[PDB]
Amino acid sequence: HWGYGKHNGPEHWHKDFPIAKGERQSPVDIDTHTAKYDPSLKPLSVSYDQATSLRILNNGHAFNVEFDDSQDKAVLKGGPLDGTYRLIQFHFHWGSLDGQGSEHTVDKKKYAAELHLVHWNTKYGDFGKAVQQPDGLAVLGIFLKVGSAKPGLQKVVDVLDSIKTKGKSADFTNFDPRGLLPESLDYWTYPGSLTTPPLLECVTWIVLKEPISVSSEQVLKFRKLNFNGEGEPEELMVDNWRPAQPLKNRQIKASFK
Ligand SMILES: Cc1ncc(-c2ccc(S(N)(=O)=O)cc2)o1
Ligand SMILES: Cc1ncc(-c2ccc(S(N)(=O)=O)cc2)o1
Ligand SMILES: [Zn+2]
Repeated sequence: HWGYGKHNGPEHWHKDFPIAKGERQSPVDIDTHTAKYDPSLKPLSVSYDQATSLRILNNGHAFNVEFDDSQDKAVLKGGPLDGTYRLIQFHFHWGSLDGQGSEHTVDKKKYAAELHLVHWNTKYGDFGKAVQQPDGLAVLGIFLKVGSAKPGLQKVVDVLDSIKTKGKSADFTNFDPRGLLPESLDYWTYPGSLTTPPLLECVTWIVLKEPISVSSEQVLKFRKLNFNGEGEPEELMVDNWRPAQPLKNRQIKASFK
């Protein structure tokens, strides 16, 4: 029953998920001047050449593009990470207006949307086991600003009408997530959590400094999705973002000077 409405939104989540008030919650504001350059941080290794997308699902909170993660086909390594993390899905969070929608903020700036590429640590064998571990997941976060279209996003945009409502899915094969990346892989990193219930504190966050540009028409199509199921009153899927949470006893590290 959690969601993003007045009656079930982020302010309510702690009542069923007490970890909502925990010590390593996400997202956070990235204060660029306080983040420390860490020269020991390695370049990120994004290896998506063998990615196998399978399906796109409206889950009532966002839409997930799901991948075959039964083998090491699309993996994230390097950066702050030890070992190999397999891509399981990506999704976005976005706003009702271009001035909001991102979960992380940068010097309090909100972007129009934020892409999360979710990966799990292969030493734990599957995703369900990984979320129970402090180093179980690595989520690569990428900001979206509104400007020029992102050509690699269009195949995603164009299928959304077929998954308008909660529980709908569609075949979504041969999608290359490399088309969603910016040019630079400079990043900030910090230990955090899932940003939706169950809010588990299992994520190494890697947030790219360079946003990608998407067109107004592209993001408008995100906003035509529904939180509700088919044959239910229409509630537009917008503002599905959690606001910044207290940093507490954490340091944000930068890969770049
Ligand atoms: C009107 C209404 N019926 C049930 C709920 C509700 C249930 C769980 C949550 S929570 N704590 O999971 O966010 C928030 C609200 O609201
Ligand atoms: C129970 C469950 N299965 C998958 C997830 C989940 C995955 C990523 C994120 S996020 N927004 O932190 O990338 C939030 C929740 O929740
Ligand atoms: Zn997310």
